Amino acid sequence: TKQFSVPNLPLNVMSNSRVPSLLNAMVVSPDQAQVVQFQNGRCTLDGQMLGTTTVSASCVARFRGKTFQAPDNRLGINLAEISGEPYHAFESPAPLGFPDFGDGDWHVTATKVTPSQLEANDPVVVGNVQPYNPQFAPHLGTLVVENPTPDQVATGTDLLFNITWLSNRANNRFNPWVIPNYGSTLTEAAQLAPSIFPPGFGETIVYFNSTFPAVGATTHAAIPCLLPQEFVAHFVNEQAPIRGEAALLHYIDPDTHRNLGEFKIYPEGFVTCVPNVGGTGPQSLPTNGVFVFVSWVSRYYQLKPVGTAG
Amino acid sequence: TKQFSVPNLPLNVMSNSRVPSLLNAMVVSPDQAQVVQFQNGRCTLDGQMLGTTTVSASCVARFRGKTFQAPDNRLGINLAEISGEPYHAFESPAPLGFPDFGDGDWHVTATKVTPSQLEANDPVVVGNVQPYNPQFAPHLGTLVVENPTPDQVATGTDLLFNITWLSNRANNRFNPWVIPNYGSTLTEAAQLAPSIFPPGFGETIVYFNSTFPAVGATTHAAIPCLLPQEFVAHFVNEQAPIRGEAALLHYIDPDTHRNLGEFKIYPEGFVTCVPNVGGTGPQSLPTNGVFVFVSWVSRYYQLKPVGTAG
Ligand SMILES: [Mg+2]
Ligand SMILES: [Mg+2]
Repeated sequence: TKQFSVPNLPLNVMSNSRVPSLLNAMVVSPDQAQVVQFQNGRCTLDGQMLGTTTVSASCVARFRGKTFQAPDNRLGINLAEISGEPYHAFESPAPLGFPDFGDGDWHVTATKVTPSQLEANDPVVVGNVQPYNPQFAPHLGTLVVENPTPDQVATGTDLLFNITWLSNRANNRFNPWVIPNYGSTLTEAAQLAPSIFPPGFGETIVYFNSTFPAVGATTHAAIPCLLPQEFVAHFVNEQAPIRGEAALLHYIDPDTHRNLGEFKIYPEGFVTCVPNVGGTGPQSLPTNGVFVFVSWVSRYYQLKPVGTAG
Repeated sequence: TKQFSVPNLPLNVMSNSRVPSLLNAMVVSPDQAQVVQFQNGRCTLDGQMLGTTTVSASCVARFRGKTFQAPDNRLGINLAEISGEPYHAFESPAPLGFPDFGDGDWHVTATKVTPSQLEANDPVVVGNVQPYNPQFAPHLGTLVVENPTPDQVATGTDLLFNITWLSNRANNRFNPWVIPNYGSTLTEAAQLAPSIFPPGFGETIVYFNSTFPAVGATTHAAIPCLLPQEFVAHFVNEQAPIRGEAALLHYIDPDTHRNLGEFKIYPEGFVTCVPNVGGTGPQSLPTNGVFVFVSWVSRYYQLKPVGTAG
């Protein structure tokens, strides 16, 4: 009897579910239909998180671990959960909130997190992680920070990492759709979030974009996700049972209360629309509108085209 | 008719409202009754944000601005909203989410956020901000980054700042209770969030702590706030009208479903308890509990003592 709903927050005050950044656009990208299989920002409408998705905004694209010495003054990290609690293999693709970009270097800023180690001195370690590296092994709980500054960190130092920025590999552009390779030890419990395939009825997936310091990107500094983090947090909180084949949303201009566009959000946890032919679809709408639940609908409910025709 | 409620997320998956960090403790601190007047994490039960509080988790203690050249290779920043929207004086204490730590140096890591400036090259600028500096003028929209690296940043470059860590002033310890001096030009619309005075009936204010890289702190690397960010996001979303003098919450083991403690959350937007005398109050309780609304109550409802005797 718990009815379903979405947070009624304006889009442009909601946040990405794959980087800790404000949302400032929504787009569609039908043509370049490469695999859609993000591991963060994944949640069912009844509030089950998938892949590495956490409910915790402050964990999105953060990783934590203890240091050990690797060959050639590389700084090995034994991952734990950001909460500090241990990370064990064979249960999830990677720790909760672990970043899901596989196509470029991560330039990272870490601090120490042990209170005893925080009463004096500089707590910062900086470096970069290469998800294409052979020693990148997040499912089994270990990765390698190339080029650490400082060059020598004591073993067993507890470090919390942020992604300061992302950069392309040499002579490629950084594709933020591409998820990492988590390892080859994939148990059924630890399975990746499934890929999402195009929905039919002339619908196309809607991505919520963020401007983010992603250098040399295929998208010009824009990180897409399928769900605002606030939606994830909302579904996990509400646990509203699924009572239909999809959920029709209206994107409302909040003051004038007029309908700016029709969307469907599917039980698997992704949004779609029908773009007005030959136009940008939802991207031309004001980013200060609000999403409201209208009703459950069937998969074949036909959406009115959204946007202008170019 | 919209009934009041709190997010029913376990405390240790919710986040700080004054730094972007996971919560990992709740404490009381009666005796050292320094003024309680945080500007972030302030929100009424019917969802009116106060001081500099934003709803956007990814804006908590982040600031944005455009560079100009100040004397002696200092880096001046003309503040804007993190969204990019211009910041004007006389309306708010400071931009939304602006950090409210006055008692220590902020060591900051910024990136360029202009997409054209992110097709190539390193986009990082680091430095430190000194709230006690005479050029620290956040209400009027300007501050200075001391010791920038790089030393010369082109004028008018758009930079998004994070606080990597906080450090004490020399010969002092860093008190995270201390809010900045925002300026002298403080109009009525731009008034600070009021300070909170202890509530009577043997009650004391409950603080939600995070471990955070705050070096040399008076609290051993712990940042307190009055409300989890998720609460703020919840009250703003719900807009449930105030229908009593206080709201009684139970803190529930979400397994056993048993009552771990009684709390009141007041309309002005803070939580209290009655510590069992001679103990830490709520600090001994497990941190995986969940808050649930029971009923509105009057101010003189007497809470059962929380915690052990010590
Ligand atoms: Mg899992
Ligand atoms: Mg204001």
